[PDB]
Amino acid sequence: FRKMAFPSGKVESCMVQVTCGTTTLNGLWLDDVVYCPRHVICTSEDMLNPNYEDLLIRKSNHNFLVQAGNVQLRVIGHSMQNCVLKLKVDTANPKTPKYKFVRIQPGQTFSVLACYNGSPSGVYQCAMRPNFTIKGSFLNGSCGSVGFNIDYDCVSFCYMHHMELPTGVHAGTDLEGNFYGPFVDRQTAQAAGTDTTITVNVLAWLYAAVINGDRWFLNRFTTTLNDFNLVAMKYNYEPLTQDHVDILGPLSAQTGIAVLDMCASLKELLQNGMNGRTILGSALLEDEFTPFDVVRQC
Amino acid sequence: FRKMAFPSGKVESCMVQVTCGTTTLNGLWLDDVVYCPRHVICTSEDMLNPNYEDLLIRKSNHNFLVQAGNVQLRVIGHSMQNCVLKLKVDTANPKTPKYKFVRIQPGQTFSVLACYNGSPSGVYQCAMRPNFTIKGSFLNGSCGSVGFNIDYDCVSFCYMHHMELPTGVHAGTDLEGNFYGPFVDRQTAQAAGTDTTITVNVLAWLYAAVINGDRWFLNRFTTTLNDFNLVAMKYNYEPLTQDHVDILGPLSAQTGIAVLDMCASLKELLQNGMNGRTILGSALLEDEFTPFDVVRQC
Ligand SMILES: CC(C)(C)c1ccc(N(C(=O)c2c[nH]cn2)[C@@H](C(=O)NC2CCCCC2)c2cccnc2)cc1
Ligand SMILES: CC(C)(C)c1ccc(N(C(=O)c2c[nH]cn2)[C@@H](C(=O)NC2CCCCC2)c2cccnc2)cc1
Repeated sequence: FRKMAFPSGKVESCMVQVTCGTTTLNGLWLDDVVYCPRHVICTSEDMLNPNYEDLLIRKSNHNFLVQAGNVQLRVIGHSMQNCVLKLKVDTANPKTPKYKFVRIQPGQTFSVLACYNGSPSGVYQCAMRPNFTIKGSFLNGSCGSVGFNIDYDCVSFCYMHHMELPTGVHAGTDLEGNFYGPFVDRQTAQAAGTDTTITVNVLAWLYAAVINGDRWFLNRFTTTLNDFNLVAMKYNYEPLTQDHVDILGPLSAQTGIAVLDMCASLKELLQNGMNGRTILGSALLEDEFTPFDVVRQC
Repeated sequence: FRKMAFPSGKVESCMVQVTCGTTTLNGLWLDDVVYCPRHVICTSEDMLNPNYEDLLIRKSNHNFLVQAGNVQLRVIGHSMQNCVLKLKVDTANPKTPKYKFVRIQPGQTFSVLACYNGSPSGVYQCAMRPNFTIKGSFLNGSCGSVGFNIDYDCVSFCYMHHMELPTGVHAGTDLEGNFYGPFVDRQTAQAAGTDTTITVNVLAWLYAAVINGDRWFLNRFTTTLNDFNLVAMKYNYEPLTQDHVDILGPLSAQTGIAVLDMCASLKELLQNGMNGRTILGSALLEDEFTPFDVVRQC
């Protein structure tokens, strides 16, 4: 079992470089529109309290330089939607995939294509944390890199990267420019809230462990939803709902382990630890695999 | 810090499906040649002691079905190079990237594009273990998936997947068809040797931890190389060579921490464990980031 990202080719052909004045970052070119963070129009002076609609009124089309690799795209229009700048260009991207813009929930996973100067640099799998941050690997200029899922030839874009938070985690928007989490695109003392562990994903990963070789944490006992959630609360774990239990249905049937029987296993791990043992090569309880991820793998 | 794969798009465009008889697996389509494991021509009862020279002489071109997406590629010639089959096809791949074939050494990392029936499934980062196996995530029919790097526009193909070993790890060849390690493409009793931890990579990852602001595991001690190796080998670590010490020179200069001072830190980490802490988010010492990988990502 490995953390696996989607093949990124359909998204690589959409990445472009956007330059406004002295600032460069990445854009997403779909049909004849390039999408990028609206803070590309912020200058080092305006970073504390930018007035984005005033900064945008001041800009005109020729203020933006868009490059798809070596070819320059001419900007013929500009507008803002929430925290995303939309640049209308003269040429439709001839490699535009089938795609949707989707907004995901905390606990859901996606692939991130990390880019710099419009050039794809790496791909990795991420999860939206309960506190709405991303534990990404992003350096300066990574803004505009996107997160996505693929469903049989359709790319569902869910994340555009905007900024780094002081604890080293990352904050961004959906592709309609709505932030995930209580964050703003300005220079501020904002910080990630206290995070929690994604319980349904840890259970999915324990099922993944059983499907492979690892069975030492199983036991004869079961628990109740109410009893387990009291322990989840103590250990900073998200509450487990009936809808989570239903989503884990297929894995419960495939193994001989009912969800609340597995909760009995997880309850034990949360207090007594792992007693030196390892689960799928990890000394920690892994929470960035969804139930679907465990089934798409395996 | 994430295990980051290379963007897979250049390789996705080269994956095809190869069928011989009742067996289907993946091939790699570069220019007018499809490369695939020669065991595609093995039959269900050939599997213990096939004579591949005798199996191949009995095939004609039309016994190979090659499919690139929905298009059938016509095989016009075939040839065997060590353990890879080279199928000459009627059409050059119009999306062939700049590429090279490279044989790697243990400790080296690469991205794997897992494919089934010629269609890519996921991408993840991998490493060649000291025992010449791969701890991959491969299912039945993954044979012919390739491992690659892409430093500066050129795809370096370094691994083609052939088989699973009894411990669940994986064996394969370079793109000239020479196996990594002492494995053969036969159904046998073969098993991977005792594996070791890749010491030079653990040290690189500790340097990455310092670069990203974590110093808690450092100590006031140094060590000689020979004393380090005498201790580390008692934890099943690979010996560290003067070559490895030279290789770590740039990370030592960037962080100001002498290589043998980091070795003293590692000795203490092996002695004490983590004591509840993590390093770059891991509760184990990570050994599948090379010194090159750390410089790439940091
Ligand atoms: C204008 C605004 C909103 C204040 C801003 C400023 C800088 C950036 N950062 C660009 O690297 C960058 C590149 N081009 C434009 N910005 C980085 C970033 O977030 N530092 C934050 C640190 C202080 C508080 C606000 C910004 C960054 C680093 C690593 C990974 N991700 C992003 C993002 C947003
Ligand atoms: C003919 C030969 C060399 C013995 C062989 C037979 C089967 C396969 N395996 C194919 O899946 C497969 C082969 N051709 C199409 N698919 C699987 C495989 O290695 N089983 C081994 C089981 C023990 C005995 C040797 C083979 C496989 C590969 C990767 C990940 N999980 C399962 C590989 C090689």
